[PDB]
Amino acid sequence: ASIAQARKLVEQLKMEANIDRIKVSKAAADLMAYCEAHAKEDPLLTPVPASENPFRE
Amino acid sequence: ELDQLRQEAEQLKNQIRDARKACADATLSQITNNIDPVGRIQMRTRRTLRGHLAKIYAMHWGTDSRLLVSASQDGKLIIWDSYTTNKVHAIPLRSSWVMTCAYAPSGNYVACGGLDNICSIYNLKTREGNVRVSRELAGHTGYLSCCRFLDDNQIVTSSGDTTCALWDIETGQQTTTFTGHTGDVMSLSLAPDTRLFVSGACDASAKLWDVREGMCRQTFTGHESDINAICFFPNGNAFATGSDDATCRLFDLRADQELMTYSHDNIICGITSVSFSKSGRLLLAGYDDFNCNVWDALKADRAGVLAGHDNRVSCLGVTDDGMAVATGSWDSFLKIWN
Amino acid sequence: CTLSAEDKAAVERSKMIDRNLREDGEKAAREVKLLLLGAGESGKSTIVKQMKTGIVETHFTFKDLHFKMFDVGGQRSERKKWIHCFEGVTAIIFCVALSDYDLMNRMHESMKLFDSICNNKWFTDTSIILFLNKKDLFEEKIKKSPLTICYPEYAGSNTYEEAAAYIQCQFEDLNKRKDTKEIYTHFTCATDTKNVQFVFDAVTDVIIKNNLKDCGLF
Amino acid sequence: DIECFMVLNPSQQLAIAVLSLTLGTFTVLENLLVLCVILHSRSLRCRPSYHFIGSLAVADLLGSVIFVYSFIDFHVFHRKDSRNVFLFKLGGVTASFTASVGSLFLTAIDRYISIHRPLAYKRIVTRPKAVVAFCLMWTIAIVIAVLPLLGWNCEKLQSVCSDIFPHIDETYLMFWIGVTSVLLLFIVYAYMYILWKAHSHAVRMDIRLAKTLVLILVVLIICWGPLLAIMVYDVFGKMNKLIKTVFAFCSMLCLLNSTVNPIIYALRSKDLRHAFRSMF
Amino acid sequence: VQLVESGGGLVQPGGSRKLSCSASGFAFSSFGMHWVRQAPEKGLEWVAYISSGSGTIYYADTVKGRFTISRDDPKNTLFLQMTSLRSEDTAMYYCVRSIYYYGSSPFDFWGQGTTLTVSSSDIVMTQATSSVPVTPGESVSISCRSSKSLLHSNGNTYLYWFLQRPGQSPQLLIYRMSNLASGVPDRFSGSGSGTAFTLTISRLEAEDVGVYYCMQHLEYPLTFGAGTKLEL
Ligand SMILES: CCCCC/C=C\[C@H](C)/C=C\C/C=C\C/C=C\CCCC(=O)N[C@H](C)CO
Repeated sequence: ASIAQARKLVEQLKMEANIDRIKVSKAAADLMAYCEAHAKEDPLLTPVPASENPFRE
Repeated sequence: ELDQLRQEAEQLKNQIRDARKACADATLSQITNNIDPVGRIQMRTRRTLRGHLAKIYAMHWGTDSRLLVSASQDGKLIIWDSYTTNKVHAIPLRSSWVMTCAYAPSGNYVACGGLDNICSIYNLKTREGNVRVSRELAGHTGYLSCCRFLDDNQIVTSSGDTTCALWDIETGQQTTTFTGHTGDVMSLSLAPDTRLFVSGACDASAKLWDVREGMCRQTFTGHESDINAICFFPNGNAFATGSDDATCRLFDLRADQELMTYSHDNIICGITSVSFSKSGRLLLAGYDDFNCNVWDALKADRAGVLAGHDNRVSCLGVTDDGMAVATGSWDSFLKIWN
Repeated sequence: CTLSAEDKAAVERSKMIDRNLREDGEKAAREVKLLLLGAGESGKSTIVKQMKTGIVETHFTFKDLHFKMFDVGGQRSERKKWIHCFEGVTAIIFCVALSDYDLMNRMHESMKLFDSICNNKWFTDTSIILFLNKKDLFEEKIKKSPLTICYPEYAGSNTYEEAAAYIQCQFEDLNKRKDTKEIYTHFTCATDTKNVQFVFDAVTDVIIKNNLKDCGLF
Repeated sequence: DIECFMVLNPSQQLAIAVLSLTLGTFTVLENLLVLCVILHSRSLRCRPSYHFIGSLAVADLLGSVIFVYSFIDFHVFHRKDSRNVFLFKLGGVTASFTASVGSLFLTAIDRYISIHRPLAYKRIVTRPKAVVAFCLMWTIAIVIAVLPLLGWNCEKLQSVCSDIFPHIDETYLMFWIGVTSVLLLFIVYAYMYILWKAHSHAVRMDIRLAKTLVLILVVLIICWGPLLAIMVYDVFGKMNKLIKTVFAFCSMLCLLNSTVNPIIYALRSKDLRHAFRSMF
Repeated sequence: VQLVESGGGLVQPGGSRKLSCSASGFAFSSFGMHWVRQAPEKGLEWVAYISSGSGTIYYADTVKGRFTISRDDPKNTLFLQMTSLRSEDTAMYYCVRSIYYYGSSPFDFWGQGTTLTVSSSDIVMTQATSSVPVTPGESVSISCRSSKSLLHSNGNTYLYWFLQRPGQSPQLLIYRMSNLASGVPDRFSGSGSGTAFTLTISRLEAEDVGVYYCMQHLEYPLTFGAGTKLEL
């Protein structure tokens, strides 16, 4: 009983130690590039005029 | 006999912690400097949906971003027309205790579940002019917390017992199970590619699963209390979590560690729901103090507030086009802000 | 009007849906809802039989008044996550067995559960109806075994009345909230036919006081 | 003439002015604070029972202001005005007083309904019905007040003008005296029935309810008896300098009801006190 | 899903008659109903209409004050009472379904019809062709023009296409400009703008032979178009 759970825990914790990781700088730069490439199309940031708004009234 | 295994587990945990610590070269705030802020954001209510006579617990947008579905403590699932405010369908439920609902990406089916440990699937488009129960899925041992469609014949569910599952609607049987939690699973979120999903439980942990193989991939920690909300970044390489600590956190997959935390000294209540915005520049959170907050994603700054409810805010959502935001609450009224 | 011939029909459909919802809400507001709690081996089945999978349901009627009873003893999950769903019930029914006092200790577990439920933040102003079951067994054991196993401090006499009063006051002195709510105690056994009347009286009193408080007269 | 009615002696004039000024200030201040607490609380605002209290406060405020202005103008400066303006002021005062009594009547009916049908109290009473009855009552009060300006005038017709009010016939005065008495009797009967039923059920609440209902009935009767007594005697009897002087002092007693209504109905409610404490 | 129609026969001028329709297979209480008629050799003509809940009723200008329409929801029946019948009332009558909400398809199911014989500022829809020959495997096109713009401010263009085969009741193909119905192949297509519309067929089989009709639903009394026959 107490052996199967421990074996499962050790094996699962052993498979999570082989992942390849990248520096936080590279991961933090792609989010900033994504937010800059799609800023021209975001209605909630820049309110569009009252003509294209389907909820104007 | 077993002490050696526990020592090995401790050694592996220490090794993982060291490996994570080696990748931390620069914090997110340092990189996000010399960048112009977003400024104050003002949004106005535009609609108000009425006709629910109890507390509202869940809602979900449609892929056309015009139709809505919502659930209440009374046994009723209502489908709304956003632009005109007209009611299209009202569906009665056999059990009044409901906690979640979903909308098929095609618009043909809806799903419901609650304290009865069952998931009900209803057909919307038929040839008799009525809505009827299409399927009932059973096999969980605890209350259902969430559900999401993958296609017309697949769905994943989360239960109050430590397990998630994947179903086949045609046969009514389970095809995969996910068991690695010690607590209660409260929420889940699907990826845009529909290949991975993440979960959050009451043991203050989050897990990343693989749909095909059915194995856990990564585990994330850092919260101090139960996790009630979770959402995916539009890119699909990060996610955000909210707990009872009165704080939100942002996690990354490739780096495999935390990036930023959003908290304020004057906030001391829990968080009920979380959502992102198109391009992922604003983070919207619903709190227990009858309010909704808007945070800058790349900065700890708070860029607005959304206060129009007289009770707790249970759920919120954004459209696929990004035009409006919908929120529900325990005051029995849904609002739409633009 | 700026509406075509096909939007007026949609408006009419929506109005007919609103009418149906109104009727449904009106028909559902004439029932009295109760929540049944108590640990195992208490006598819940006995009272359930005396009055007419996850949560369980029950219905009965008395003097043209309809009661629904909710039993939630088969969940076995975290109670802090789904107990706020029941905020709004008229009253709560709690079951305790008098016999299992000598039998860590069942009586202390019952006291702990009662204290936890009574002083919750969602049930600030909900009354409680307490049932003490198996009086004959308690009266058949008290003669042989003293009432000192549970309470070493007890300094009374081995009599049914005194022991019952002692237990009742120990149970009744656990509510920190005294002005907001009140507790109605009753002694019963396996054979009775006047528990529904007690429930009816308590419910009428609670409803009258609630009405007299909503109108500001108190 | 408008010179004969004025009877107050130079000594009596000093008392009228000091009493009217100070008493009137308390009436406006008390009603103002009560209105804000029921306006700054979401819980109090939703309840369809505090609308009647707010209506009573507004009616008392308007009536106090108009009555004070007209009384000081008439009995201090000896102002002379045409029939139209005087009758307009009289109609305004009548409208305010009728609205106040109607608000009291509505509150009494609500509290009677609570005890009459405890199970069906919430089903019957609803917010839209409250708004409907509030607007119907105000409209009928306004119509009754405006009725005299259109026609029926004693000066513009042939009839016996009143002995207390210039240019008023002895028929509209009776009309107001005939409708106020009926409303007051319904407001004394509802409370008597409430007390009897509470006592019947009790056999703690009895002591409290009796201690609150006796006070309300005593205040109402003591404040609404003398004036209506003089008015009725006027219609059925002669007028003397002594009757004129006592009637002037009795009008002063009526304004005091506007300053005691806000301390019984506001303080006896615990939710209102809690909201006021929280706001502070 | 079926609708059967009773009544009809030979009547003398000045008489009265009653027609009934019985429905079975669907929620009859949540549908609106119409009556249409067809002369012995002419096109279709709308008659009357009932809403869901009998809260709205409409009549054609030629039967106002002479015909009556009624409904019975517990028994699932529809009734038409006719008085003072003239010689122009001889025709075959049909009963039709319609349900109105966002994204629905009205006029989707028709009846079989009954025959009645009597002893002896409206939009205009026009079609300028008839008896068009065709050979199997070819591509065909039909055109239609109106006398007013059917495009509304909300962006919808209300125009419907129907097909009637010899000896059979009409059938819906396109329930709005560029919207294919259910159960109909992808050969048919429809497109247009303003006051000019067209229906195109890629390749035709032997069963795609009959008469095609065009209808507008912008406002009452729902005028029809002329027929366009196809010959093999
Ligand atoms: C139309 C009936 C409802 C009328 C409203 C009901 C009750 C109010 C409290 C009573 C009177 C209106 C008060 C002031 C109006 C301004 C001047 C009144 C001068 C008449 C006068 O005072 N005459 C005596 C003899 C000499 O002092």
